[PDB]
Amino acid sequence: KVFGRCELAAAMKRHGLDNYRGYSLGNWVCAAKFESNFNTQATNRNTDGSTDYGILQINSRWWCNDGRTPGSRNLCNIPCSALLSSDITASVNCAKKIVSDGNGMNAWVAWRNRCKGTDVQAWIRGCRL
Ligand SMILES: [Au+]
Ligand SMILES: [Cl-]
Ligand SMILES: [Cl-]
Ligand SMILES: [Cl-]
Ligand code: NA
Repeated sequence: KVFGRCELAAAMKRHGLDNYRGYSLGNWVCAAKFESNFNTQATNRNTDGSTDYGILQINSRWWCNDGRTPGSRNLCNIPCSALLSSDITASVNCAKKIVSDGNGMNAWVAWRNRCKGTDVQAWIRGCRL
């Protein structure tokens, strides 16, 4: 599913992401924009053999199991495929654990390079929330 900008913002809020670990909703919509262009089915292989999955490109190196990333962990205790669902509950639940890991949203490199410090509120502009 390719979410609309305000549609994803609404779903992220409902699942409690707005202001989770102090990050406003626009930060999360911006991270999703640059990580997956709002597509829940996005997958991208990393050079180390791991793979990033879903609207927030969660890496199999640490967070989910895909059966093909040797020596990795599955900290969100889920198959990576669950992160490609039309329903973003699993991605949100795992993102909450990632962002609590110590480095905040810097775990998402597109967030650091393309969202951090910008006017992230623009991402939820005009949305009925
Ligand atoms: Au949802
Ligand atoms: Cl594996
Ligand atoms: Cl949803
Ligand atoms: Cl932080
Ligand atoms: Na893994």
